[PDB]
Amino acid sequence: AEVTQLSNGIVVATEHNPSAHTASVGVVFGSGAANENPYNNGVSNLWKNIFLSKENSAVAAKEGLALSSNISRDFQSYIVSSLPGSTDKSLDFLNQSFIQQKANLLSSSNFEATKKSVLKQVQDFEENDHPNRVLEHLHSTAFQNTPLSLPTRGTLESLENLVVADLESFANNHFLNSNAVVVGTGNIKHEDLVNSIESKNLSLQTGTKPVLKKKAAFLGSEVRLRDDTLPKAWISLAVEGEPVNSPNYFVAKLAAQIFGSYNAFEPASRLQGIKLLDNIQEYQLCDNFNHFSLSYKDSGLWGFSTATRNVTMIDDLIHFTLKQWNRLTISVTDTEVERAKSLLKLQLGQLYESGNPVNDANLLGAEVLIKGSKLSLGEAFKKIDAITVKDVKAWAGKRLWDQDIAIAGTGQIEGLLDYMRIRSDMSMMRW
Amino acid sequence: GPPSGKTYMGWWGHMGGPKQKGITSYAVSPYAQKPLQGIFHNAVFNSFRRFKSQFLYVLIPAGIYWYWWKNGNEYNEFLYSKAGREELERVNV
Repeated sequence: AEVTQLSNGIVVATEHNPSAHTASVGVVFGSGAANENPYNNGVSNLWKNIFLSKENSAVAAKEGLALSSNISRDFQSYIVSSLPGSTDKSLDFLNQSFIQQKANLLSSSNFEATKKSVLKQVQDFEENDHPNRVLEHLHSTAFQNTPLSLPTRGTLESLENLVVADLESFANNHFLNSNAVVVGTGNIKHEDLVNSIESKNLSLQTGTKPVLKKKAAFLGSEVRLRDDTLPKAWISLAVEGEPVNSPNYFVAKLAAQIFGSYNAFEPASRLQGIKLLDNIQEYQLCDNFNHFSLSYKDSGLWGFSTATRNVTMIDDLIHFTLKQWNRLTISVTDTEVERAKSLLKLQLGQLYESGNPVNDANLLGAEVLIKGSKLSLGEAFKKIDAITVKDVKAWAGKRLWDQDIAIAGTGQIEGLLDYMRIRSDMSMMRW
Repeated sequence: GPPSGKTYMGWWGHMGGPKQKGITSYAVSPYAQKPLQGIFHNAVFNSFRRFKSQFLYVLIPAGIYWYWWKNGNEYNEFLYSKAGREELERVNV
């Protein structure tokens, strides 16, 4: 299905899908925002946004190419998608303006306009988008003083000290042949992509990226960005979870799928088979929740996020969901595991098997970059079907039962109790 | 029951302080900390700082009242001695 080969310096990965009507090539590097200082934080955002400038994207639009890019913790990608007959126009564009001739992109009077719009973008992020900024603050307090603690968008105080020297320094240090996968999704075939990446003699750079002196360590902590002038209360709360290439990767995904997501205002979201709903529905404790299992290279996160307007009963919402977490160690049933198996297979099928080949390019690039190949969906389903109740109980006794947590909150979180009551909720006194 | 009068302390969520903006608080798990950190430094330097700040207020009235009590005790011991009877009669009546 996926095929992956290694050229003179570049690894190439394709997912050919002959019933698609767009093809999409690009390059996925292996250094997201986890490879920055607290002082050049926001360099990858500036590279994402100078790759998508108006004068860089006008050249792609005249040839019928649509640009896309993504900054994450581990990886970063730069994707050019077009019609199936014009894959080499895309490879030519990605070469001649991003890979080799990046001196017109890094023009001053282009850098200034892009830096100004990125500053405006993160300023409107930091004061209007409340669930995502507390997920970023959960990351920045769970992994503090380690490289995984950095926001992917950067920081308004960090971003206004950046110059073009920092962008080209990061480019020299990280945009390398040893760090990059060239991806192709859509109905581009593999032999045509390798034949046109050896037809042009495409070479990115020849160094090797710096290796970080400390690994990401989970520190049980809290942060409270309280603001009484906001309507709701947004609370994210997580334990240390599994990183990628765990053996407990799918067990963590399944254990997050057991408690699922919920929306108070959708009538078929109130009828789910979660036993948390018939504790939080009687007094309408929350508006929504979602249980996540975020996996990175070094470490991971496992927890939930809620937004609620019932600011008087936040502590009972937290108490009821953590007493529902305890059942994974003690008394999780057969049925909850089977239901979460079916829902997890559906969620992974909707994530991978989707029509958009930009998303397939991002997923294939990050997966092949971190473990050298890509696990198929049939093998993923055969690894999900093999999970038992004892695997969930063993994983929850390891990672959940009586462990330190990380909390982040904004809004009206006066009703949220301190660290120690919430942490003492993580293990019940066997009743 | 009925609601009672207006108080100066609500509950969790509606305490009754002012609105708070721009204050961020950070804290670490005690399971990741060292309790008894700095006890041998605070036991000698912080103790001396607190004593130096708050000892004239306690020990000047203590000195006044203890000197008054000792002086009255010495006078009562003198008055009921053989050497001080001849003041004791002209003192009491």
